[PDB]
Amino acid sequence: TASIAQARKLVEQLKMEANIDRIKVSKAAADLMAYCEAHAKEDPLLTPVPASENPFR
Amino acid sequence: SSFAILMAHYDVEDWKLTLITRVGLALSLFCLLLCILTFLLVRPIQGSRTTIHLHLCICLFVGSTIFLAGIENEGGQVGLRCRLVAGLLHYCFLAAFCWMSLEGLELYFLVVRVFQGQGLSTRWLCLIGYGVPLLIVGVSAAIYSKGYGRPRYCWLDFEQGFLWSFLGPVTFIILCNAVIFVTTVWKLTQKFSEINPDMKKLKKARALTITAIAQLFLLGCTWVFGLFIFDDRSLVLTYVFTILNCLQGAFLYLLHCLLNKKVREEYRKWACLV
Amino acid sequence: LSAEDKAAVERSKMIDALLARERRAVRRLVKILLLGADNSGKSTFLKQMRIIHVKGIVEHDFVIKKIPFKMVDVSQRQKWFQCFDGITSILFMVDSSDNRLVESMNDFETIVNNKLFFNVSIILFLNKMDLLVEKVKTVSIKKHFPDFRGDPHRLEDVQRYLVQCFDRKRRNRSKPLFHHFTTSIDTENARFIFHAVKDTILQENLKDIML
Amino acid sequence: VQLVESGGGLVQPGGSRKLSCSASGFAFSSFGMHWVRQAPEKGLEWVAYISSGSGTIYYADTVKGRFTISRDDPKNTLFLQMTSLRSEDTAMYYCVRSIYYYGSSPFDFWGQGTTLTVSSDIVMTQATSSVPVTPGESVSISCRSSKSLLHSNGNTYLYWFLQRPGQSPQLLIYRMSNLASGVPDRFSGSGSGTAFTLTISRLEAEDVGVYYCMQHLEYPLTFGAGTKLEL
Amino acid sequence: ELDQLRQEAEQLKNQIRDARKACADATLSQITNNIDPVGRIQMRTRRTLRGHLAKIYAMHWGTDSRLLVSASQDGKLIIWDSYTTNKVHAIPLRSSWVMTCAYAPSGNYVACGGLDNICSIYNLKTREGNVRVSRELAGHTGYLSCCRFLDDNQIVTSSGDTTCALWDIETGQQTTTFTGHTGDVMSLSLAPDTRLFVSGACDASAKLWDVREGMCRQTFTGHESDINAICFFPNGNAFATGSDDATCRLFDLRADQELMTYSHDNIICGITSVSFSKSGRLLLAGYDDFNCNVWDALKADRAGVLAGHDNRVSCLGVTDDGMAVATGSWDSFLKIWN
Repeated sequence: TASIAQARKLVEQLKMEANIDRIKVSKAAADLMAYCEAHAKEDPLLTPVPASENPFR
Repeated sequence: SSFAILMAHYDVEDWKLTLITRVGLALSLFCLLLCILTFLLVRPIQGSRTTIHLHLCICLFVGSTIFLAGIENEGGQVGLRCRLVAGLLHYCFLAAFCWMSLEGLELYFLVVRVFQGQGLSTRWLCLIGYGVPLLIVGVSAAIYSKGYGRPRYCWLDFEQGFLWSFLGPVTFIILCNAVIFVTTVWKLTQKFSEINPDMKKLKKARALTITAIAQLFLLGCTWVFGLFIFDDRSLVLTYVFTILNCLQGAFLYLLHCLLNKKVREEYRKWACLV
Repeated sequence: LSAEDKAAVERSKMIDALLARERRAVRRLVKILLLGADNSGKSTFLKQMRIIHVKGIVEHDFVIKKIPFKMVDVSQRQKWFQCFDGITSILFMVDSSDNRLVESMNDFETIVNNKLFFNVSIILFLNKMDLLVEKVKTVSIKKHFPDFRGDPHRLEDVQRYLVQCFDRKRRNRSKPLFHHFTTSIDTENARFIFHAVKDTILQENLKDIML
Repeated sequence: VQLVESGGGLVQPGGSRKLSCSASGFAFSSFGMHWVRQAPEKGLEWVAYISSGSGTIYYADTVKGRFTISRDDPKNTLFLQMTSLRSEDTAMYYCVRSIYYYGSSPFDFWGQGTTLTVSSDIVMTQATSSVPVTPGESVSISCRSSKSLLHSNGNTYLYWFLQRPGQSPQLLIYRMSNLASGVPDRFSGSGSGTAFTLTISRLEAEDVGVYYCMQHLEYPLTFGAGTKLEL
Repeated sequence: ELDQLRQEAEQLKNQIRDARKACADATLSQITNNIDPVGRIQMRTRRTLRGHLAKIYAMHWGTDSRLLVSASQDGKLIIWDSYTTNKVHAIPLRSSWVMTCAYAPSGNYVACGGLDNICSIYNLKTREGNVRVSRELAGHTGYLSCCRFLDDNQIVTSSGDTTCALWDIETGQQTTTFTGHTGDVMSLSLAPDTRLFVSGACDASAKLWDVREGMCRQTFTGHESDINAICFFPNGNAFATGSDDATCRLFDLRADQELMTYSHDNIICGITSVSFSKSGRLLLAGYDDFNCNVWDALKADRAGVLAGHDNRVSCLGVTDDGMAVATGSWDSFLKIWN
């Protein structure tokens, strides 16, 4: 009884899920690398800062 | 300059006793330095017992150094120096025995009244350990200040029975711990197999005896013989007293630091790091 | 810092004061974790304890001989059980005059043989003995249990076997197991829980001084 | 939130007096308390301070040794005990609440005061005493100091209060830029070290009265003369 | 009918697998092989915060990067200032089995929850001076594992009855309920634009949810055991997750497949928390081997170890300006690193 409804719902969910656009992975890798390079000079943990403006150091 | 004169009556001195005392106190001072370092450095063994051990080691080291510095006299008069060193030795040793008594009380909290509770804090420990000796020495010096120092040695004098001001507090302490001791061993012999069921009889009879001997030095039960040195006859008792009590700290470090697995691991890590 | 940070220091210190008090009481409390499918037995025992003293989690608190006791009395139980690491004992209750025994034995084996309960003792309560007396007067033949002795007789040979069955399925010994057959007088129950916890704590204390 | 205080009257010289304040509606035991003073026709003057925990206590310089302050927490009552009263202690007395942690806004509630009649320090000066105004315009006021109020931690300890004709003061600006609660968003404040200006835009009626500027950099606390707007 | 539906499900799964495997033309470690390593990174403890009575289960920074909130077993929630090591607030709770806490973005409210299956919302800025409860939200069946804010009026909750929920606060009523997991739900994380969110739920599976429409959009698999922590990369189209088999993984959303794996042969414990840095060049992980580890995100090596804790690390977090890192563990101490 309820198994039929569960199977129908699972089929509907899989059908709705499989209809998505997709792109390549090298493009995503380039995007992540570009974001990392763009904000490189404003990250103090990766690049330390002088002690005159450091509230903790 | 024999150790027995801390409790002797008949001004008994001999050369070999003095030599043994010198060697023993040297080794003891070294071992006490090691004990204080270890109980100050290793973290995983923090607690009240470690605190009491630390304080006992400190008092013993200081008192032994002062005694070795200022015991012999040239035979002259009595001045400020002799009475000062007498008072210092008195206070050091009486505080040390107060610390041993606190060790006994902690044992009673662990074994008889089992449940964990809010006992004495650190400051009350330091008050009782370092406060009662001040009162005792103050009243002792107020009653009769001419008993400090002797014609031959800078220590308490046999007149008026003044020497009892070191065997009054001491005796009553020992016979207290001498009860607690027995109780502890009894409980162990009723529970050992429950903790560990897989030994032959030999390992049982050796672990129990090593543990008892380890407990026998913290509570001042090796300071009993020396209560009976009152002639030239009792040579054997004096000899055993001197030999045993000149290695107090060496045995403490052997039976309470090296045999501890946590101390072994932490010391190995510390040596590897530094 | 000047003229306000100073004030902002005092406030902070005051908070510490209160916390320093709380640590002096948490150290004195004994935690006991309670389990059992006998809903009626659990309810009756809890009501008796409450009368002596006077869903989620329902914690109860009481005192026996000037010692404070707390009983927690509660799908993936593995994550649910990570929050009870500071306990001292597990109190497991069983119905006897019923059957339902093989399932209770299975649950016992699943619970006791766990990684996170190595240093915990197990107290075992057997409830409803009067009905068992009635049902052993009118003997019901043991279906499969090798009740070698007194099967058409009183339970006094049965409970030895039942205790033996509960004693097995324990793969980690060196922590004792205590038995009990409940009685109407609750002083017996209070005395039993008291002494079990005391013996466990003494056996833990004698280790730290290298027995 | 309600402070009601009592004790005033007319006193012969010498003598003694005991004034009390009762709180109602908040947590009295987490607040510090101040007593402040107002002359018959002049500016305010700070009197004394008691804190939470009954620890720190501060007095002024012109009454020290004669006044004393006390609090009672389980009954929520403040006491001021004053002795040896002269002819210069004739004034209105007010009670003020305060609290100090990161982000708090001290001096956020005042009472209604009481009357008492008898038969070095940083100096700040008001610009003027009166300005002719007209509704619908904009206005600005200034007051001047004699040292920097900028502590090294980034703060600036200057306060701006308002007093309407027949009422008790209400906070307007705390720490030289921030707005208190329950006020219109048409007020603002600015300044540089040793010079400060309050600005009001889009003036409305019921904004007429006398304004005040205070410092809190280090005890004692010091006031200015007071500036007035005449409609 | 059952056989036809099962065959349809199998065919759809095969189609999904083919679609995913079509576009995997390059590997992330193949474009990053020509990039300078970040060298050795080391951080010294700068402040030490003490006062808890038992273990610490969670923490959360603010928006001004100066205030902290922490939750402990003793039923206490404490609000700290990190510049001067001061205590600003100490809040007592009702149920002592607490497992999470969150800090509102405007600065007015906080949240608490645990084994009582109720979420409590607290008001900080009142007129009577106290800190008093404002809402007790109820309606779940099992325990709560996470709760995060969206604005001053909306909350998201994840609970181990396999459920997620969105609550409006003034009324007290549920508005949308997310269903589809098979096991307990363990962690959730919100996006910077506040329109989607991701959850990992103890069944070796993670899912993306659309907060507005109401249904799931994508699902990801690949771990061998359950999943304990999750968080967003700071641009809204990447995330990274940690499991209880000593492995971290980096996933993408616009390609729908795994990208990288952080692991080592000397690690056998689990992972309790994960967080990113401000530029996405540092990933931080808390383990049960008594430490925290500092990885480069883009090439999967090791760069740092933060030692100093005597028990398992439970929580770690990063500020909104990038200056510090905060770690809290089972020894009841918090630490700040710079």
